[PDB]
Amino acid sequence: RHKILHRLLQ
Amino acid sequence: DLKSLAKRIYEAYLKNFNMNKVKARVILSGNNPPFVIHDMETLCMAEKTLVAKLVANNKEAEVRIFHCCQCTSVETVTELTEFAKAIPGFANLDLNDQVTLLKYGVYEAIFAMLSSVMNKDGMLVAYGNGFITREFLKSLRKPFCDIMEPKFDFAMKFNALELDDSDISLFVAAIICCGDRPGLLNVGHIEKMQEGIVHVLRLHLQSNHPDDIFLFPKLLQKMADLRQLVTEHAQLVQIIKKTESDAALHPLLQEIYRDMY
Ligand SMILES: CCCCCCCCCCCCCCCC(=O)O
Repeated sequence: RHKILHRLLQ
Repeated sequence: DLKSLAKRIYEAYLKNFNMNKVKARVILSGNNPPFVIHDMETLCMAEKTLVAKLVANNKEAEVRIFHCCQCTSVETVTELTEFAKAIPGFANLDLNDQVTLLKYGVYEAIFAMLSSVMNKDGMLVAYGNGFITREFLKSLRKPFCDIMEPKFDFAMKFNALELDDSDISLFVAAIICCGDRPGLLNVGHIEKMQEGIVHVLRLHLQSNHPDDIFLFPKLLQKMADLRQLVTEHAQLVQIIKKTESDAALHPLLQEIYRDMY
């Protein structure tokens, strides 16, 4: 649901 | 031990945020002097010099300003994500919980740190190269004139606390590491991480501000004030989304606001 955040977190 | 945790968090803050309070104060005191935006003429001049691509073709001034607001927020969320990953303990968390903590914490942290580029007359923008006046923002048509004034009001009282970057970095870490966010999976572990950071903040304020014996509870209250400020801001952003077709919302910010409050 938060794909940009999840990407940023990696 | 805890002095070292405080220093690690301060170093992570200095590395990851493009603006800090020392940098801002050097600029606000008076190379690369800030261009003052106080009226429509100077807004359009500043746009041509500082965001040229945005005006090379145009939509109302208020919608262009709001686009620049969101671009700034997108950049600060990216900085906050890196800062968070450098917070001792954050990266051991479940990735789902990392997302949740950032989702609810970034705008509280944004408005806390915005105080560092604000004074009673205006605020620094565009990586320190513009200064937009508070009165000009008040002059915009509704609803856009209602975005920034509550943030200036928060900032004037926050800045009267006379925090420095070593305090603010711990305050921002405490904002992020908050165990009562909705939807957390491992509440107990997050509460223990929060207790650790808040303990470091408490000890740091005792050392760095021996003159203000209530500074730690003042800052706990500012955290609660920020949560309310963000709830209200999100409500305004929803009004803008629904009634202002030209004011598209950036996808990272849509993801953050969606199901937030
Ligand atoms: C010529 C550039 C003008 C830019 C003036 C506006 C920059 C303001 C930056 C702080 C914005 C804080 C409000 C955030 C809004 C949001 O993301 O929901």
